[PDB]
Amino acid sequence: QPEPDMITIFIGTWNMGNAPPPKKITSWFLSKGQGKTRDDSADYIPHDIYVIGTQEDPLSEKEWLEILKHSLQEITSVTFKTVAIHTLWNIRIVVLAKPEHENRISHICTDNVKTGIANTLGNKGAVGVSFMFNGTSLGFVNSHLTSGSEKKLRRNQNYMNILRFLALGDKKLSPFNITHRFTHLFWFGDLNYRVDLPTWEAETIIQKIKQQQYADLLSHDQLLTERREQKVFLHFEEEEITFAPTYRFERLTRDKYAYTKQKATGMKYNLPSWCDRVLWKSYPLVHVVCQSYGSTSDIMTSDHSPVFATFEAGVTSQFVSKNGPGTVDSQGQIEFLRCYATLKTKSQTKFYLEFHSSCLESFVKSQEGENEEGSEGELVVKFGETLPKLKPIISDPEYLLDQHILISIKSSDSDESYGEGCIALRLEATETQLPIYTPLTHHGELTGHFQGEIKLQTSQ
Ligand SMILES: CN[C@@H](C)c1ccc(F)cc1
Ligand SMILES: CN[C@@H](C)c1ccc(F)cc1
Repeated sequence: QPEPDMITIFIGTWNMGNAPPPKKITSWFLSKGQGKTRDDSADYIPHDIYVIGTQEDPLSEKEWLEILKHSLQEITSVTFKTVAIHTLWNIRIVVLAKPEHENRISHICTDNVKTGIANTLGNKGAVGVSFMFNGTSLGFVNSHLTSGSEKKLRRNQNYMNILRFLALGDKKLSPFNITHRFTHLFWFGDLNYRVDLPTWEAETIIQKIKQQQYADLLSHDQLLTERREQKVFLHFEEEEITFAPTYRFERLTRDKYAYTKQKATGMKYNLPSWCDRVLWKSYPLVHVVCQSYGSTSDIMTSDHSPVFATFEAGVTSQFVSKNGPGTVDSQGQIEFLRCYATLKTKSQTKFYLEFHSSCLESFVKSQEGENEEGSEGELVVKFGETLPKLKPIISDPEYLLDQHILISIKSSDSDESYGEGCIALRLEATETQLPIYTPLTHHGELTGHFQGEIKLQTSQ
């Protein structure tokens, strides 16, 4: 029975509004309703992995697991295995997989982050799960960010705290946060970004939604505008939104947006908004295609509608050769020519590089680079031809061309990372000098760039 080179992943996000769900929620798992929906001809085809994020979830883990499993069983006639479940307050993540994947899934991690201080610590934050699927690392984050139209900066701060402190994936990847630890990272939840239009325009917005004319609303969506200005979710992708705003509905219908200020809202307006979102980030030149992104129309227990997204994702096999794992393959090497880092830092320490990859026995430390002043005020760290030759565990090109090298640039003085990035080994040619590039981030903010040339030798 051959190992897969693709899997499909279902991502669901639903703020349940502290109410139990209705008896049928199958439309969510089938990607049916509004937006980019799944073809009817696929209804019996199970996804390989289902990841369910809830917020304001009033159910026990047991109660929710029973509803989810019985839902998937009805759709697919498959009894799904529970990979992981993790809850922080009323924020929950469930990962379910087809039973045939049980012995493909390992290194299962869960964590949570509580956002805010004092006043603002006690119900917002994130949960996450990571695991390996054969040779591919998968991470999943469900976050409930700060509410309120005038708190987009707080949401952006919540995002930075979550990606700094959520402890998922391979702990040996010590310089890297969750935005570099996974082949594929999915980040979803009630992110709570709003449509920033005046309160007086509420009925105009409702009109626009009834016409299915979303363009003038999306141009004021705080998550789209913050992402454009590089304030949040740098280097993440989101599928185009073609469904109505998922918040705030009167319960038991979808015919009415409840936007007016009430004692129950803290006298805040809730203009119709796309609070409920799915984003992703995959390593360079790995296959990932969004195949659905939408909301259900028939689940009306909450003031939010459920959101679904599905993805095709490239995966690789757990490779063994006569040499690696447990030794190098002298027939393989990775060389770096004319490399330099450009950093936004005002500091003057020496810097060195660390190379981390599951194609190496352990990470590799470079010598210090030579600092020069760039012509526009920047720090340029030149490595020239001085970077070590990397010795992969397996030289087979069917393995090596599917790998990635994570790069951290670190201060000699403090050993703290100033910048992290990733290079694909999916090259146009082997034994050939080719340009490489990655942006560098730290705490998920742009800090610089790394560029140069690579030369990859495989056994072929
Ligand atoms: C051995 N660990 C259990 C939790 C497990 C369950 C499902 C799966 F796909 C992989 C592992
Ligand atoms: C990450 N891709 C960039 C081009 C982008 C930024 C904001 C946005 F709303 C859509 C795309």
